[PDB]
Amino acid sequence: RDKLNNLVLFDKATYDKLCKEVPNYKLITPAVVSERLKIRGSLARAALQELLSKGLIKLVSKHRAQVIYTRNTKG
Amino acid sequence: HRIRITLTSRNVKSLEKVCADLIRGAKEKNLKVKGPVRMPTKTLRITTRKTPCGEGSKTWDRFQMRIHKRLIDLHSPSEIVKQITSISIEPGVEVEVTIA
Amino acid sequence: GVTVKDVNQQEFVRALAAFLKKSGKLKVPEWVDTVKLAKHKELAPYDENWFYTRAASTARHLYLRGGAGVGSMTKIYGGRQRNGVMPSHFSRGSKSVARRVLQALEGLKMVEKDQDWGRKLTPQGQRDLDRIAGQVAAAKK
Amino acid sequence: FRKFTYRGVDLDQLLDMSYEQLMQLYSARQRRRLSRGLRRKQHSLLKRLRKAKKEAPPMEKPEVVKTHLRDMIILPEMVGSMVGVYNGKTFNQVEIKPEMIGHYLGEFSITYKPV
Amino acid sequence: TPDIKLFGKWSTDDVQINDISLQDYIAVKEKYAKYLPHSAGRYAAKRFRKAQCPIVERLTNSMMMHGRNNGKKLMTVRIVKHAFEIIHLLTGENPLQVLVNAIINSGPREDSTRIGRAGTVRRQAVDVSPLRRVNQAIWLLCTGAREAAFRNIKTIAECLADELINAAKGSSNSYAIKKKDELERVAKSNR
Amino acid sequence: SLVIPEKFQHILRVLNTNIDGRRKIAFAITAIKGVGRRYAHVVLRKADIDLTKRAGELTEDEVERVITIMQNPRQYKIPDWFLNRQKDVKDGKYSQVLANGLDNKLREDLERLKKIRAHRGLRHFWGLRVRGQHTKTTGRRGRT
Amino acid sequence: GHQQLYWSHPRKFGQGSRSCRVCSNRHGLIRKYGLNMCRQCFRQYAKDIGFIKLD
RNA sequence: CUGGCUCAGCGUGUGCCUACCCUACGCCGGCAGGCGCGGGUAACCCGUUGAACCCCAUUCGUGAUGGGGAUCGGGGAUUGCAAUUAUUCCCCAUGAACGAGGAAUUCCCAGUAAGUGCGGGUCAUAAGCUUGCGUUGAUUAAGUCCCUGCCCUUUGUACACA
Repeated sequence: RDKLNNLVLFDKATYDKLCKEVPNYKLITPAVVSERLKIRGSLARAALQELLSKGLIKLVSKHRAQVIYTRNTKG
Repeated sequence: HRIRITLTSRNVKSLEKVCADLIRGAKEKNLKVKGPVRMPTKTLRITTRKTPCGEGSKTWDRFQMRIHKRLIDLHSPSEIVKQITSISIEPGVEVEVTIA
Repeated sequence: GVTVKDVNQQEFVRALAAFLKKSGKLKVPEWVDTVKLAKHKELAPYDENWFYTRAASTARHLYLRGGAGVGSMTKIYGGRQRNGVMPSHFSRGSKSVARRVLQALEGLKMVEKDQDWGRKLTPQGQRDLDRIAGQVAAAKK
Repeated sequence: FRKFTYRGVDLDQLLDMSYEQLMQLYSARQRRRLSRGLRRKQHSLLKRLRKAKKEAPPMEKPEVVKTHLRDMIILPEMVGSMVGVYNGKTFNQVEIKPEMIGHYLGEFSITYKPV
Repeated sequence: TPDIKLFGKWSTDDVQINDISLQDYIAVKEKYAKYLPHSAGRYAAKRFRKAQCPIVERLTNSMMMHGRNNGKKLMTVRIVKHAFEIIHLLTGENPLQVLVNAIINSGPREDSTRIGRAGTVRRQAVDVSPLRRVNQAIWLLCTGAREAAFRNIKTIAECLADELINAAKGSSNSYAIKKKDELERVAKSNR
Repeated sequence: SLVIPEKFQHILRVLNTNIDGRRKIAFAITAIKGVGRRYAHVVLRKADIDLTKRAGELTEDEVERVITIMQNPRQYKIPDWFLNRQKDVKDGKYSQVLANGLDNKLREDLERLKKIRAHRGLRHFWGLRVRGQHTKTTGRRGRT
Repeated sequence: GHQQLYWSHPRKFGQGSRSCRVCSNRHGLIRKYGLNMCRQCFRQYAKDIGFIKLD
């Protein structure tokens, strides 16, 4: 039938999407970012940890099972 | 003087009458009594099958046997409490007078 | 005023293990790089400097309850012996690891093998443990 | 066809060996087996198997020595004998080449059938 | 806080159950205002004692199912907490209000059943009680989020948020509303 | 750091074995028949190799040296009780076995016990259960 | 030796070693609290030893 | 999966012939184990029985995968007078079907179902069984004779070893 092959590391244009897009989403989770960029949950987490430490997305809660961020406020 | 009378019995009201009798005897002989300290009851439990064969529904028998332990500590020279404890014995309980 | 029980006991092990790695005078054995931590485990520790984490854990357990041997440390670090197809059972921790961690905390003057068996905590240790508790409280305040 | 070897020991060096070197040589179970004690109680019959094997003929194959044993380790001392090992019903006529060393004397029998 | 009891950090007051029928069998307001889903219970003691359990606890109870997760209410409480965070982000409403709306929209009105003139048999249509409405509403959106999460990257907290948002909307995309409309259709087909 | 580097070894080859680069290195080198997760992790420890990288991202010199580590155990201070062939009947040398070397020794050992006519070898010939399992109701997909 | 063979076999353990103190057979023995009475013989004499069906 | 944090209740324990007890603690060994001195005939010692699930923090990322661990190879300990047709246990390696299960069918309504581990029995060695114990802890129902059973009243009879 059908199979899923996500990226272990970013393609140039996929990272260009990530650097442009995922700070526009209201809900930022590694599972959401994994589906929305065709990337393994390991890549999703590592990328969103970059985005946070960089200082771009506002984290709401961390937990071993569930890590949730949002787009930072406007004003 | 510090002497340890322990009473080990399978029946309860037997043990209670012996505990009462030794307090009565102690307070009459005018010596300091430590009241009947009740150690936890030990319930010897054996559970077997009922049927001698194995051609029935699996029904088990739950056999129990409680054993009760009291002790009274007194401040008395051996003799007078030895003669208190040499009278009024019944078949149920068992006596131990410990000196040291 | 701060003591060990006032602070989060999770990050206290991290703080002591970090302090004891900085000291780095802790007689660490050479089979660390190849060992499995209990027979009930399948893999080796994911962390590479685990010895100083376990040394922190052992030390704070001797703080809370003194007079612990190594058989107490094999017990306390028990888990599930997942027996493949048979039912799971409880299994103890490793004797050699717990014993050499206590002896590494004895090689350093932080424990004291007290009378009535086992290891107690030494005045230097309790002073050390309470001071870094104050450091942990300050960091989280 | 190239002359095979135990652990790293020539077959005649196995032959020229005391029991404690032969212990450390073969596998764990058999080390314990011989370390437990010596054979003069029940294994008075092992002293008899020693006797029977070490009573060998001139340059011609030895007489088939029957055995009511299956719990006997084959040492270099007993290599190259014809023996009947008891099936309960039958004695199984087999020779014990040096490849049977450190193996149980019983471990050459079958009892049953495939339909 | 001696006045208001914010559920973790969600307001009790300013949540209204619009439907008159499901109003008694939904506990969210003023006396069932509690900090945690977790509690002792004794709601299986007598018949309609169950109606007085906070709907958040009713959801927390119904969630822990399929054998391997029988009696893990702490794990279920953290799932409901994460779901309420995620609902608030994507929606922007009171998560308790969105849940209450999803309960109303998911509960069926009519179901098919076997009746009498005893001899042969007959499958006619009948009503569902306001308790049965809320009972089946909770079960539907719980099993919807459950089976959606099975063999998937979308975590149970995200799948619950999806079901409760889409069911509160009345989408026909949530398993809740899909199955509701299947039962009401069959109920019509033989009434 | 997180974008695909050039010369990302997508398909590595370690002893004629098509190993993936996409898998993490500790769980990737266990594709070889004779190394598990245990032996993989301790070797990627013994060779000072950072196991935070994928098997696409490591360098060719690091693949060479770690293959020398896997074949040569005691030259890099690894225990004797860790090996899958310990105190062999022939050489008496405790030595680890790799990909095809296992299949060599396995074929030899089965033919060995078969020709010396041990009951264990006889059950292996008949293809039955050999460690003394009850086969009244088990191993039926085996014989159709 | 006949007398070296008659009771030659050792009995330190197994159920051939221990015996019912009443009927002398080797199945379903009660060994709890040092009873050493087979389950049928136990159940027969149980009320005389002191054991009582309460619960 | 790897660390860290944290809480039980029932028991049992040195033997008649009978040999075999429960174990703390100090060293040795990665591990199963070995040696040393001790307590206990037990609300006294093992013991405040630091149990598991659960909890917190990582690594994994929908791939018959770090799921699952059958089958098989090699070595090492313990029990025994003796283990091959592997007693058991440990260490490395091998990695089978199995993607929620057809007809049919079982048990069950509150600290219950279920998940979870700990004791007793058998026991030189010893739990995938059974008999008890606590820990986490629900959905549904407060109804009926539709199904399967058994039980009654009325009625009919030339049956009564029915």
